[PDB]
Amino acid sequence: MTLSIENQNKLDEFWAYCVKNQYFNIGYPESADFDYTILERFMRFSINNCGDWAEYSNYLLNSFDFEKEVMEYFADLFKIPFEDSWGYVTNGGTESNMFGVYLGRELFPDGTLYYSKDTHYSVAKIVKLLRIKSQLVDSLPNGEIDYDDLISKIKQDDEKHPIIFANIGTTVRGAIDDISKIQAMIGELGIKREDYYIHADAALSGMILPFVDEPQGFNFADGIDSIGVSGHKMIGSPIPCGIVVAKKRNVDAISVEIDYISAHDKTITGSRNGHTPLMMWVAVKSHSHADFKRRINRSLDLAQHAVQRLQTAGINAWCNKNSITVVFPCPSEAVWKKHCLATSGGQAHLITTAHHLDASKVDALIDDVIKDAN
Amino acid sequence: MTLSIENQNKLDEFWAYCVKNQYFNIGYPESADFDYTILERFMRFSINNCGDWAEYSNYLLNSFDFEKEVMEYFADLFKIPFEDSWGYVTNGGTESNMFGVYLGRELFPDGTLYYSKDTHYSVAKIVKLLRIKSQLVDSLPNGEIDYDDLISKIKQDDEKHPIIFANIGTTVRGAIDDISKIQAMIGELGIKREDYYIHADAALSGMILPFVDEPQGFNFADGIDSIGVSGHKMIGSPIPCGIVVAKKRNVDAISVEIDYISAHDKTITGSRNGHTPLMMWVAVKSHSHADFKRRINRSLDLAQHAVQRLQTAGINAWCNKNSITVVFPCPSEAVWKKHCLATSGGQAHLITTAHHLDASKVDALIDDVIKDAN
Repeated sequence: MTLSIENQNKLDEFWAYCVKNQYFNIGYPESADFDYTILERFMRFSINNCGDWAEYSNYLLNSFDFEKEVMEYFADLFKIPFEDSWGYVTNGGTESNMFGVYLGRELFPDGTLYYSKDTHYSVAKIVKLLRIKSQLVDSLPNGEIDYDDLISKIKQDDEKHPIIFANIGTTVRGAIDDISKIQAMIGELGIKREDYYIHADAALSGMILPFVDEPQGFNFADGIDSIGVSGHKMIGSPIPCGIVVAKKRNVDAISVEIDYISAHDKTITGSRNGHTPLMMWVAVKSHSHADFKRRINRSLDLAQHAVQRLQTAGINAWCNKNSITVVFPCPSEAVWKKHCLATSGGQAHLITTAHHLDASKVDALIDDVIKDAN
Repeated sequence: MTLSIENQNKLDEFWAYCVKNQYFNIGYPESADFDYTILERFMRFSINNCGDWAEYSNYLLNSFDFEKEVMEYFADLFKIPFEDSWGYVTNGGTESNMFGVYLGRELFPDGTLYYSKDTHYSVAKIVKLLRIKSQLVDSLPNGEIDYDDLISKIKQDDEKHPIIFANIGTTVRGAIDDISKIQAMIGELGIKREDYYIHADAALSGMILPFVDEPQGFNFADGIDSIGVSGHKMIGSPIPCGIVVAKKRNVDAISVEIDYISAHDKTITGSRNGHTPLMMWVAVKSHSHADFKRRINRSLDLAQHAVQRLQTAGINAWCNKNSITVVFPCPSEAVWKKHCLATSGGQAHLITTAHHLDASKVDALIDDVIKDAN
């Protein structure tokens, strides 16, 4: 057989729909200014990065030496010597975060996982999947974790080994949980650093903060144990993917052997995407530190523009420090559909993703928020 | 920046390595005879199938209506009315199986997961991740679950709600756990069908058995609760992917709400690959039932050829019914490297994947097994 006429039509219509909507995104963190055209040809091959990219595989069609270099870039970016690091290119921020929490769970099998009300909905999936003890913590108006509530809940639960789910760039508000304060305050309770775990969900901001003048704490020199990043968010990718980076010591200290059945490796999947490593590899070797910094200055300037524009009219719009997420009150159903917006907590936002080369699509969105605030 | 000379070299070398090794695979189940060239162009777009494909998403660049049709094909293929089915195109057989066991765990939170010694190593990951009660069961020489040991362990544990991990096509031996016998024998213990769960790991054989004259039990009419399939195995895919199909009743009966944080959907990931649905869609609409049957007759004839060839010399080589996995004793280190072979239990195998248009690469492999058996 070959594709019927009806089914070639369906694909060809979808092409036109994609071409039409290629740059629709104003409301979500996925940046659409990427060109991986030189990699399309590799869709000829059954590539499979099953297993650890640091070990041999008889499945010859793999991109391990590309994955190795991506993990070198991220180890350097996040200030962990490569040889002390462990991680891999995953199927997304969720898998990365799932790995981080799993590692924490295996180090502290009775530790409570603490997470703010502004934590990404994916954490409900991770908590149910992993059968991990969890405790909701309050949020500041900001979207940052209520530090005082966190410490008060830790003391109350008499928790010896807290597992901190640290939001580095909240979905709704672009808040960054202060890990310097969290560690000082837990220290002040007489819990030693070696006796607890901090995982950074940096899905979006993990590829913002390294390119900014005054970064909050987010990396290994700032005391995190593991971090997750979404490849399709700030960098841009046709296919969702993630990076997870953890401490080799932590990954070695855990044992994924069952009665009679081993896993040869510490990965949390089987067969792995070998194309998203190539894609994350061309992204990271075709952009310098200075190029990434320009993209992020443009995204920040544009967020600033959007705040002023809404502030100069009668709208309470605000943006956290080093954020490209601009928050304003939820407008009517007509507006949040027409512009394809994430809405929540009587707030909506827009995100100055790098495919906004100019301020026009943003400006059109604001004007419609103003018209609707009358 | 642009790619340096050193880095364009690396990519271009890898192209030559892929072209060289495109069809290397004799030892693994991934079939490499696929042509998705008409889809390469869609790598222009940030497609993301985040959420359930049956519900609306304001993330416009998604392939939901393609995913819907793939799940229609699989519901029909596996003999479950579409409206009684739930599932999605996943990141692989592992995610699919993880979902199946999760569903079983949420229905029977104290059920033991029973699995044979021939169960795929991925099940150790699923069991540790999911903190599920598990019990190893013995294997027959065949690679089938020791049915008598299973029933004896169930009675002994006084298990009221067993969770059967049914291997439909063992990795090493191509064994198929008989689900007719399992259900009759557990019935004989006075456990009612509604009070336990059976998940089919059909990673390879899930797209063999539907195209064969005398299929073993594997589908919803044969009494399974859920099934997983690897898209990159029998069908063929440049990127690993999976299908999971479950009963809507089972998926509705479970609740992925945490304190304050919901998940809008029952999927076990966040951002989802929207390209592998398109790929599984062209596979399934560009091959008829008769085309898939020819590919599988050719793979079976070729497995039969390989058995005879090794049997006519002094080699104990065998292949289970409806299998394309040919088992023979482990040859020396020189052979299993040179041919990129999975080895285990003093046995190795070869797999008659559909990119073996002729018997030559197979014949070369046998001849080297014979030379080495002297």
